[PDB]
Amino acid sequence: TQPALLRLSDHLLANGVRPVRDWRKPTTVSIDVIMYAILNVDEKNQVLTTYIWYRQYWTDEFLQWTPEDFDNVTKLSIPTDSIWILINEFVDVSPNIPYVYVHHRGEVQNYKPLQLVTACSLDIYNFPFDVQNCSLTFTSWLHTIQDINITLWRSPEEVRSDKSIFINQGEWELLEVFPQFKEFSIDISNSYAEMKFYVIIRRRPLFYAVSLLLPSIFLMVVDIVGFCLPPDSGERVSFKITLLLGYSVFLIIVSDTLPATAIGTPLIGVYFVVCMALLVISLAETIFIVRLVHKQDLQRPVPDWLRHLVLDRIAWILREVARDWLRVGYVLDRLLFRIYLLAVLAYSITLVTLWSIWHSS
Amino acid sequence: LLRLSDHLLANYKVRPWVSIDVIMYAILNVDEKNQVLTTYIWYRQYWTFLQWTPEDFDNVTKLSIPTDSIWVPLINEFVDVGKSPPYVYHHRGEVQNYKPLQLVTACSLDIYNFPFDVQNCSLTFTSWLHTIITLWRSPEEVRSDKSIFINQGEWELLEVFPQKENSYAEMKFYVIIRRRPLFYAVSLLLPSIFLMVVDIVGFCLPPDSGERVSFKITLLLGYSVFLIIVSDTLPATAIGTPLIGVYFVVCMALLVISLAETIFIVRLVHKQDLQRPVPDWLRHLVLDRIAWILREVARDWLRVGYVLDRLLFRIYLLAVLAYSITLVTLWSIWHSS
Amino acid sequence: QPALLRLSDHLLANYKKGVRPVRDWRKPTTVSIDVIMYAILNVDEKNQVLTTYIWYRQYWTDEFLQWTPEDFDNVTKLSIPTDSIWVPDILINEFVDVGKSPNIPYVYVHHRGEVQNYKPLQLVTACSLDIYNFPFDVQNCSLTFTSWLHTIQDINITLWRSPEEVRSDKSIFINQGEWELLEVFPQFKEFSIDISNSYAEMKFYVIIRRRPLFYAVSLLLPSIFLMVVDIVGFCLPPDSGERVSFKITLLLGYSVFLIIVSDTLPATAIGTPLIGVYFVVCMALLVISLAETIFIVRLVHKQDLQRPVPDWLRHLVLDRIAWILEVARDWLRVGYVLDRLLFRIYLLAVLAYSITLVTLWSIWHSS
Amino acid sequence: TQPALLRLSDHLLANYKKGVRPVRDWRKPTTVSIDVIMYAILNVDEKNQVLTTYIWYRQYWTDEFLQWTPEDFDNVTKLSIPTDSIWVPDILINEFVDVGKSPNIPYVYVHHRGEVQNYKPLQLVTACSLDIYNFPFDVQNCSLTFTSWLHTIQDINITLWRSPEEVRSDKSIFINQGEWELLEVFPQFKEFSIDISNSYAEMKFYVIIRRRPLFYAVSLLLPSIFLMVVDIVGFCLPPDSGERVSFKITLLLGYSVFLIIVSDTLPATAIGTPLIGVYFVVCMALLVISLAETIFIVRLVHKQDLQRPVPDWLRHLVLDRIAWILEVARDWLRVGYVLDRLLFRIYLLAVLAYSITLVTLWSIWHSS
Repeated sequence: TQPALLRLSDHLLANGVRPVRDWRKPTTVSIDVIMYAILNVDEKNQVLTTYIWYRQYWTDEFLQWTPEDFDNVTKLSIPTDSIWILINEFVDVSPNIPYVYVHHRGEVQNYKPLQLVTACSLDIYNFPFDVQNCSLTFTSWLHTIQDINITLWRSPEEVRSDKSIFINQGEWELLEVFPQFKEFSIDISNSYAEMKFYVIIRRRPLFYAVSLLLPSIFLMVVDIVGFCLPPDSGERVSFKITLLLGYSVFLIIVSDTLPATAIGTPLIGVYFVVCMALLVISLAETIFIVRLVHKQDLQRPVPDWLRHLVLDRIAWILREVARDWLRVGYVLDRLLFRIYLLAVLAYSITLVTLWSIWHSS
Repeated sequence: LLRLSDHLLANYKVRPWVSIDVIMYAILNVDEKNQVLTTYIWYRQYWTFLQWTPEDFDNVTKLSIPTDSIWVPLINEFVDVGKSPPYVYHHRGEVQNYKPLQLVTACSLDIYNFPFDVQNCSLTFTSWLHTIITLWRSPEEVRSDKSIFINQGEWELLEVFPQKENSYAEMKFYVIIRRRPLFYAVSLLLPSIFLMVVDIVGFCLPPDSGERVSFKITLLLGYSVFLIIVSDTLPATAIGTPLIGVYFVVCMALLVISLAETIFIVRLVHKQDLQRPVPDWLRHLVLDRIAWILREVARDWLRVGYVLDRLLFRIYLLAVLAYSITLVTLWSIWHSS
Repeated sequence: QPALLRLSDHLLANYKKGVRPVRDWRKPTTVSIDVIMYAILNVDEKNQVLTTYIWYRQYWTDEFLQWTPEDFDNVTKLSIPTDSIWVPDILINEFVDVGKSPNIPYVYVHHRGEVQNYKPLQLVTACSLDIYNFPFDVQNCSLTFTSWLHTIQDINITLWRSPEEVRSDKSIFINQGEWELLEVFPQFKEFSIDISNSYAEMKFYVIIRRRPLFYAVSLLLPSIFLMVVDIVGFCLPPDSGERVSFKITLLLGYSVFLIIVSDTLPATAIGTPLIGVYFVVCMALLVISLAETIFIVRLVHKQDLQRPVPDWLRHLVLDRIAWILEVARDWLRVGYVLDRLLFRIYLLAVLAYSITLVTLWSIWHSS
Repeated sequence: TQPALLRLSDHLLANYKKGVRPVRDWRKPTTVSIDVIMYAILNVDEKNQVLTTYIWYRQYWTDEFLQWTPEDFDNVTKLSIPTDSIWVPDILINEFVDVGKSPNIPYVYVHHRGEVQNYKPLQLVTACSLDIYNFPFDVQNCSLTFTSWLHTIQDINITLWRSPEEVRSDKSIFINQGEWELLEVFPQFKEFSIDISNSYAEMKFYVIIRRRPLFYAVSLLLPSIFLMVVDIVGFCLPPDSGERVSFKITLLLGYSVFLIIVSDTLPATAIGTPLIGVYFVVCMALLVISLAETIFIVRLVHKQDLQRPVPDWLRHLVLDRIAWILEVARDWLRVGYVLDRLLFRIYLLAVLAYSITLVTLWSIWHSS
């Protein structure tokens, strides 16, 4: 019921407040963090939900004992009976541990694990080849440096490569938990201490590559291969109609899929719009030709406005309608094909650039 | 230190016969069905009997005490706290209390001109038990901005104006927040724009043909999937607000009317035989409407179909113009607030 | 000291919880309940849970608290923390989650003994949700308040109001959701677990409807219009030609539409909604009809591949066409026969869909 | 004083001590009978490996400290006592994550002869071993275990309040119409010993539950069959080198929309499930290969005027494929047709394998 260790605990507990003989000396706190999993990242809310193994320890004075005191006991499990660090970016919160382990020499240590929902400045410009940088911090306000001096438990090298127990499952890959030490000072109690934890994470783009990038790349290739092969007037109109109708719904779904923030929508989100702006236009133009070749009405609006434009266009690029209007349609078709090639080339360059940025870091 | 603690515990006891500062860290999701605004708050309380001899303790000039030791100065318009996260913190007392408060505060919402909604909420702080609070910093500093804020969610913190009086004195904060339209510039506005551009393009197709009937029905299906998709994203499923419900009505109903007209004309062209004569009142109506817009009977039926199609096209162009003007005006109002 | 504090100090100093507040333990402690529905927050058919909001209201007569008001400044109402007063153990059987907890730990007591407890509950009530009629559902959930430990002889539950009054009470309910409250019909029962032990149970059946307008314009209008345009695809487009592309476009649009609706239609273990049977029967026809028209093409302009065209097949098609009413010409004729058969099947399917919709709406409206 | 039950409660609680076992003589075990009735199975999180349930836990035992003759106290026999004032077994659930959002009933029932009952709803969130391999035709043998926190067998002995067959066939209150069907609750009494003199008796129930594939008949089965059937329709006329490119690309976008839609709906894991991992990779892969083949064949046919002729090895492959599957531009057309037929045969094999896998899984899931 009450063995020797229980008697020792009673002795040490019967008799808050800093556990320091002298207030002049500071109460250094050793801190450490282990990243278990990145549960979720909400770009809409700009928050990050993750699992943190929170390692903490510091030395006291009123809890020191010796093994000879009671049955050679050096380790004790003391409940946190109102005994004597916070996160600035905490927004909402875990198998809480009620009993903390203490050593005979006065050291208190714990490894409380907890879910943590922090506030991050998520930049979604790159997508799905995304790479974030979250900076959950540790610091106290009234417990300034003179009172609490926050220091690392372990040297930065071994904590910045703390992949020992990372689950490495889900959507995100941790890369680095780089710690940093800096002092924040306002015009009151100028000696606050801050410990920064820049948890660098990264996205896994395989799912989005085969559901966002592949369909759009293949749609662009199909659009391009739909130019040279079908005649300027004929079954091309139905080809473009089917492509446009399919891409409209695909784009509705993608819009519902792409994450969006205040900074701006992803960079690929500009090539989804362009790749549609060149469908509609394309469709429109071919329809006009189909309705202005087999069906005739009026004539070309003066050379100054139509013939001159097409003449200059071909110059710097390289039965009154037959061979008189089909030429205009052909030149317009070639121009739109050139625009399509430029658009797909730019899309591929941005894809490779985003992938390189994601892979390098 | 312990001697100081015992000295103060013996000295101190019950009232010993206040300045408030509030900072909004981040505005969380705003619930329309609950009429409640959820936010993260940092709260600072200041108030000048707790005395100790300085020389004996080397003039500490500062101290940390358990929370349940000194008398402390609650929220009124709230339904929950949110499990928010105390070593109460001078040389002659004047203890102060810092704490991350958070808030789930009842508020009034308009949401009439979504996504350009701009909302205001009132946060009234007042004493609970003691009858008849002041600023800690100048009003301009509080209203200007918060040194800490995410400022990247769909809700932007625009203004916090501070300000009234069993009698109590109350501190009122008018917090004006402003929704960010750019959040919906790819999930709500781009689909609406291009689903109308596609329909405009489809109007160019010849009437009374399989091409256009299939085009229109597939566009109706696309509108339906778009509505299903944005029902959940919106705070209210098809809010019915102007620019959201009115757009869907004026566009889907017009597409349905056009599809019905196309189906009717297709049937009347298919039956190439004796057919019900074109009504005389319809004849005059089309004869004057064509001006207002500017086998033997098969051509007449095709002509009436074409003129009705052009009337529908003009109506839909008018609807697109109205939508564009509404969007421009609402964006200007939002940018002028 | 204020009179309230003086009264409460002595009224609760010797007050013991646990003990039923009755002088004669033989008599029961009638606990009258009342539930006012406030908002049907959600109805999840996947987990079979109705997330609702109610204003629970308990009244019982405590024999230990009655006091003379004359000696306490004519005070008749006293507020006491709930934890500091015996409360009945009445619990909801269907309860599987408490959700939000607008805790208010205080209860008013009259000088005669009667207690005035009430609190708001955001319940997650386990319920049997039948979605057969989606979107015209009519759910009939139940909330049974019963005493887990105390028997009927110990606690008897009744209504604070008349059953008719509770049934028609809809003032507090907010009609700003997807479900429209019809009634909260109360009933009483004596649950017999054995020969001797019996419990008092009060079942409030909450009957609610759907608002099918959103699904009547998002799920039932596109499908009906697709049925109608697919039918009219038989009119101007003949058995060959521009019908192939018409059907291809219809099919490719309907495939995505069906992916989305299947993702949208609620699904329960017992069975999918009846409407969801005329979507398959629609798609199952398109694939057939398309597969039909294509065939005719490859047997008119590509007639080199001579099919067996058995004599019994010709007799069968002749009999079928009779009942209804170069081999290129013969292939065209048999294609016309098959097209007429498919048109009749399409008409029957659309008639059945329309009759199903109108009878579902009639059932929903009459309820 | 006058209230009989008040006097009885005061008498019983005057001497009662909550810190000691209610045994008149030390050195004798106390039998803590247990009963578990299973209510709805709220959730099964496979990516967290947790099972969230709702149980009507019941404890029974004998407290020989609460002995009192009914005659001496006005023929009273039933009483209720606050839980905090009485000793209650510290039965704990291992493989247990968290608990809450349940109605805390604070009363414990007591009879004249001393027996005590304690009823307790519990929304247990317990760690399990969820395999989710053959989703949606899936069975989970989750487990609950009740142990004595700090009491050996010599003090507390765990036992069932009813016959094991009665507990196994207990589905009187289960909310059946949900996704999960509770096959059985099989109890088992085991002994976990850290020492000969330090042994704890444990009672573990095996909750064997199985998914309902009809739940995903519309979400997964119907789309996954309609898309396959539409693709097989496409493999016919439209013929290769024609309007098949638009058909195939729109079908690929439909597949991608399906994948996006079911990514969130499906309670699956990045580890994956063969029925969903495969037969969604073998469908999109075949669609992409057929789309590329159609693009290449149609481009070559339309452009023509290719300086490079049909390679000899290509002719050999055509010869070595044609016998079993069944002008330069015409030769390219023939090669395209042969490749199209090969892809069609592979797609027919893929759909046949999909059907066989579904039937096999439904058989292993045992018929209704």
